[PDB]
Amino acid sequence: VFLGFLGAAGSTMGAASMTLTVQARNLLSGIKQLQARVLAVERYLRDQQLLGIWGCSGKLICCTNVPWNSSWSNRNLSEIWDNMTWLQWDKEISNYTQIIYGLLEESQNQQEKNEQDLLALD
Amino acid sequence: VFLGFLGAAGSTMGAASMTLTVQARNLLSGIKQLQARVLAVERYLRDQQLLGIWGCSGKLICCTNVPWNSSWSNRNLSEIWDNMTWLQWDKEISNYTQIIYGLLEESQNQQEKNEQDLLALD
Amino acid sequence: VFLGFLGAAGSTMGAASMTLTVQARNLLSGIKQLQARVLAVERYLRDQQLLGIWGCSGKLICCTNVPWNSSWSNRNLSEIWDNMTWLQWDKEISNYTQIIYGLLEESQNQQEKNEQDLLALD
Amino acid sequence: ENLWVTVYYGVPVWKEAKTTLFCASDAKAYTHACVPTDPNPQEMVLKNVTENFNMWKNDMVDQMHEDVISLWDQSLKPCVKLTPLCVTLNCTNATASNSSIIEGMKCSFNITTELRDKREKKNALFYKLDIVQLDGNSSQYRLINCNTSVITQACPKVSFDPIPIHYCAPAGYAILKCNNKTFTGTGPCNNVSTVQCTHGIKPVVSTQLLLNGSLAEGEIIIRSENITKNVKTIIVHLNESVKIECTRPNNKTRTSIRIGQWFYATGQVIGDIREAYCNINESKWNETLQRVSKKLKEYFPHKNITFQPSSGGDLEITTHSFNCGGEFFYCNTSSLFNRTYMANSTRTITIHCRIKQIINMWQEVGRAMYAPPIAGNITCISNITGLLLTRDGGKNNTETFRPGGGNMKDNWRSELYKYKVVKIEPLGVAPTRCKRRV
Amino acid sequence: TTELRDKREKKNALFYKLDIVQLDGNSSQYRLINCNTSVITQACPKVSF
Amino acid sequence: RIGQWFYATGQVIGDIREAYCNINESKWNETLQRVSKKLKEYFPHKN
Amino acid sequence: QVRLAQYGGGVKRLGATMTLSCVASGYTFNDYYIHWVRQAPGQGFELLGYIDPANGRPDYAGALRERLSFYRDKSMETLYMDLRSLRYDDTAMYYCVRNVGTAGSLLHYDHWG
Ligand SMILES: *[C@@H]1O[C@H](CO)[C@@H](O[C@@H]2O[C@H](CO)[C@@H](O[C@@H]3O[C@H](CO)[C@@H](O)[C@H](O[C@H]4O[C@H](CO)[C@@H](O)[C@H](O)[C@@H]4O)[C@@H]3O)[C@H](O)[C@H]2NC(C)=O)[C@H](O)[C@H]1NC(C)=O
Ligand SMILES: *[C@@H]1O[C@H](CO)[C@@H](O[C@@H]2O[C@H](CO)[C@@H](O[C@@H]3O[C@H](CO)[C@@H](O)[C@H](O)[C@@H]3O)[C@H](O)[C@H]2NC(C)=O)[C@H](O)[C@H]1NC(C)=O
Ligand SMILES: *[C@@H]1O[C@H](CO)[C@@H](O[C@@H]2O[C@H](CO)[C@@H](O[C@@H]3O[C@H](CO)[C@@H](O)[C@H](O)[C@@H]3O)[C@H](O)[C@H]2NC(C)=O)[C@H](O)[C@H]1NC(C)=O
Ligand SMILES: *[C@@H]1O[C@H](CO)[C@@H](O[C@@H]2O[C@H](CO)[C@@H](O)[C@H](O)[C@H]2NC(C)=O)[C@H](O)[C@H]1NC(C)=O
Ligand SMILES: *[C@@H]1O[C@H](CO)[C@@H](O)[C@H](O)[C@H]1NC(C)=O
Ligand SMILES: *[C@@H]1O[C@H](CO)[C@@H](O)[C@H](O)[C@H]1NC(C)=O
Repeated sequence: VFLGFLGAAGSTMGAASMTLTVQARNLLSGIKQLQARVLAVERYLRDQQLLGIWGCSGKLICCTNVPWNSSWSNRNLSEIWDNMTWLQWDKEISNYTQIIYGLLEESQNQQEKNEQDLLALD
Repeated sequence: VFLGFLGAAGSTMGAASMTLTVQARNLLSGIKQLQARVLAVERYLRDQQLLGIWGCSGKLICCTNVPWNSSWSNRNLSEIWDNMTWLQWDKEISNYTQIIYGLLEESQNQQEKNEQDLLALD
Repeated sequence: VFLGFLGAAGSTMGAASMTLTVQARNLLSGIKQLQARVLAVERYLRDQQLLGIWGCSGKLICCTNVPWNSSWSNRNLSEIWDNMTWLQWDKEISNYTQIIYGLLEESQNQQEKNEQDLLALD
Repeated sequence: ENLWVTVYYGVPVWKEAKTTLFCASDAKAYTHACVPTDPNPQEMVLKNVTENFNMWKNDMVDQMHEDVISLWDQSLKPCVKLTPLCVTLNCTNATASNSSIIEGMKCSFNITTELRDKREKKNALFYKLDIVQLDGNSSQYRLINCNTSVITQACPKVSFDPIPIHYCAPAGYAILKCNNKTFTGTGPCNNVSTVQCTHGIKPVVSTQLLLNGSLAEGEIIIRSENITKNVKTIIVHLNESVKIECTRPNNKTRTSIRIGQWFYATGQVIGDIREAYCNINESKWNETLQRVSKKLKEYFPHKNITFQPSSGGDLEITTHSFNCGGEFFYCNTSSLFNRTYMANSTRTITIHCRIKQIINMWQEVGRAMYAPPIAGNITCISNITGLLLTRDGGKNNTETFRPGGGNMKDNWRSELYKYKVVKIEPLGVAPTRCKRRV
Repeated sequence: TTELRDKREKKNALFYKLDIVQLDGNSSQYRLINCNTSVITQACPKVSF
Repeated sequence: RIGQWFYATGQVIGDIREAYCNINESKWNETLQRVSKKLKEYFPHKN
Repeated sequence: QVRLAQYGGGVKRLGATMTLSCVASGYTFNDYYIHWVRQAPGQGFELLGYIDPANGRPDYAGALRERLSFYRDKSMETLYMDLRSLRYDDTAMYYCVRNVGTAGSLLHYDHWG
């Protein structure tokens, strides 16, 4: 399965988001060349477990807590959202993704503990 | 864990569906022989991600959209459900599995985008 | 990401269960040394699929069926829950984890089949 | 305000990085013979993708080079070693009438052969470029490399040819292919396209010019590094392919000696003797040189352009080098690079050419190969595609370009300029005005 | 025999007697200590591990 | 040369000494005393 | 660590031909271009030419292309220079120098002889 593997680039962000399954599928297929399989598996599993830790494994799009800040990319992205490719937005936000991830993970822990406490009244 | 690994065959699909955990569990255990581990991991991960792309990661049996019509298996099988023992049904429907998968994937995308659009009003 | 990796040991069940994400993240990084990657992947995948078979993949904590018995650890632990570290608890319960797992798996099958039968009326 | 964090998977965003690439072999052939599987690579043109390229910087050229070395090593590994053949040679070389060209002629020596108590006289022919003279009587000779490296005879049954190779990235990595028709080796490409695999690149092995490759889309293209004018090599890539033909008209006789590994040598030559040579479409050649001069004086504003043959260096660079099958050639290329300039098959050129058996391995010396003779007369035909030029600095008021390109990596440098490899970054975030429900 | 297999040539060098074992008869006859029992590899000087 | 370059010892330069080592006397002389004091902890009442 | 020893030189008679040499210590013989630069007394340095050790390609300054000659012996990791018909003004000191080369360009000198 191989078609338009990155053709979503260039277009608006949602229209690019229409094709996410096309990229998601790709974990496919000298004796020294065996390690490529392991590398691909490593990348896929690491991304998948990170989405699990954020409680977002079961979807391609989802929402979390910890709202946006005037810090990070101080942008009115929603109007530019119909102009610019992920390359520019990813470049912009790469300075702060590492900050954001810990907040998402701790938000998942808060959600799980609150839900467990609510269940404890069962 | 090893018991009745394929013994569910012969019986009806309904009774055979009782034992699906027994098959589902098995991803177990010269230097040239290392690649078998990688092959097993590749198989398991590819099947698991396909069920994820269909929104069916979290269940052994789940439910989805779009029907069988006169096209594909032009058949009535519910009475034959208690006569079929899978393998011949698999032979029958192998002609159209590849067609069905794309519809399943796009149906998952439609569900996700509809739910996101409903979420957008939050 | 590496900080207080096993430091939650020694403490209560509750507080020590706060750091479980810190441990969950860990699947990271002569020519003969390649097999460590495969070993780590095997461990992670086997644990993850077992949680899937118990219908508890999507959470770090969750509840199930099949209540506790005077058999297995014939113990009162809610008062010892606070002051006992996991090492002793695992040592105590290892005698019966193997028995408990089958009950958990069959409980998941019962739940999913009941849900499917309810779905069959759709 | 109230823009809650959201996450997206399957994102189209990537980054540059190195990685280990798959090779891929033809369905039919003589690790490599049967595998990897022959692909069917597709390709899309991407709408607005803008990516930069750098054909000097990219990693995969080095991987091509290493893979070529490794494959040659694996192929040569089971072949016989010619160490016992290192004995003193006592040869006078005056038997056949056309003696002077070869001057190794039944060339005598001793070998142990069948029984280790026995020692037996033999003889065979050699081209004198494979021989060095010992002191004293000139009859005393030695093999050229035997005082410095161990020589392996090529496995005749495993004759290797420039089979095309397709390179495929692994999952998570995509190969970016610039479709721009006038790309100079550096700068942005606005016509980006992507593929599963590259087209079938051949492992051509030649010097001063390349014989089998692709062709440019526009006119003849100039590619060179632009850090400083003091460049090592300048690549000129032809659009108009030009045929070259070569011959080895004399008939060879194969003879065998057993060590029970069967060593092969050159037996008595049959038929009247000619010097091996080549041919070129005369008008086409220095029509192409005129085009190249016109292109080349674009970069250099107001100075003359002139060509001369290379000076100094080994036979691999003083002459154009290539191989018709299992024989190697060194063609005295004076006539082709003697034009000068200032601010269609008639009159066929011919050029003399020599052949030698013992080849120091192309990429690096210290390991030696011996090619057994090919029986009968031989011709091969190729159609060249580019030139490897280098500029002589220092001389004020007059540029000068001469055929170089002995470093084997440059051949693949001039062909893998198309592609780049990028790591995919499927995970990304964005702000949005919706949060989780409890 | 250095490079030409028909040319055996005399050389000489120094050795510590702990690397040497005496043969029978004349004491002038010696042997390398381990050569009757194993194959000796000179250390790669450029490695210098 | 065998073209493998074998290396041997050529003629020694300068007047000859036997290779030797050095140790600060009192340091070792006291270190052995400390080690003896530690060692007779394990072993009760023997020299 | 890297060393570039030199030999030859001394007095040379007028009109004679002379030969210098440099022995490359072990770094890697084939990766670095080598240049021959000199210094007349009371004058600034100037370049004569450069020789690629791998393939042996020379290249000379325009004012001495008739008189110079470079070549190497890769097995010994050794280089040679021949200058023919010494004149009076060539009384000077002659240096080998390693060059740091990129994949497609030559940049500068780091270690002198
Ligand atoms: C294996 O054998 C080959 C030859 O079969 C051998 O290569 C030869 O090495 C010598 C030196 O090692 C080269 O000799 C040089 O020749 C040039 C002219 O051709 C001279 O200008 C040089 O003169 C300098 O060196 C002399 C001492 O040799 C000085 O006396 C003189 O004043 C100069 O300083 C020099 O003589 C010879 O050219 C090559 N042969 C070839 C064909 O290249 C190789 O070295 C041997 N292997 C090993 C490991 O030694
Ligand atoms: C690229 O260059 C190669 C040679 O460098 C060209 O391939 C060679 O083409 C000739 C015919 O033009 C082949 O000759 C035939 O080979 C067979 C097989 O051994 C032999 O039985 C015949 O009698 C005849 O000699 C030759 O095999 C082939 N390969 C080699 C290694 O020489 C090729 O033509 C060039 N590319 C293009 C597009 O022409
Ligand atoms: C490639 O072909 C050219 C011919 O076009 C070769 O050039 C010739 O090389 C010989 C070498 O001996 C030159 O001879 C010279 O003779 C003078 C006396 O007149 C002598 O002083 C020199 O030392 C030299 O021996 C000849 O002049 C020269 N011809 C031309 C037109 O330049 C060239 O050598 C060939 N190169 C290779 C690598 O085969
Ligand atoms: C292709 O090459 C030939 C050979 O050089 C050209 O004809 C000669 O060119 C030289 C100068 O390069 C003149 O001195 C000769 O008088 C020319 N004629 C002969 C018979 O040698 C020829 O002109 C070139 N073709 C084109 C189209 O430029
Ligand atoms: C180039 O042509 C000129 C014409 O006079 C000739 O003198 C010279 O020798 C030629 N050089 C080569 C290398 O053929
Ligand atoms: C130090 O060593 C000497 C050795 O001559 C010994 O006599 C002396 O007792 C040692 N020191 C002490 C404090 O005993």
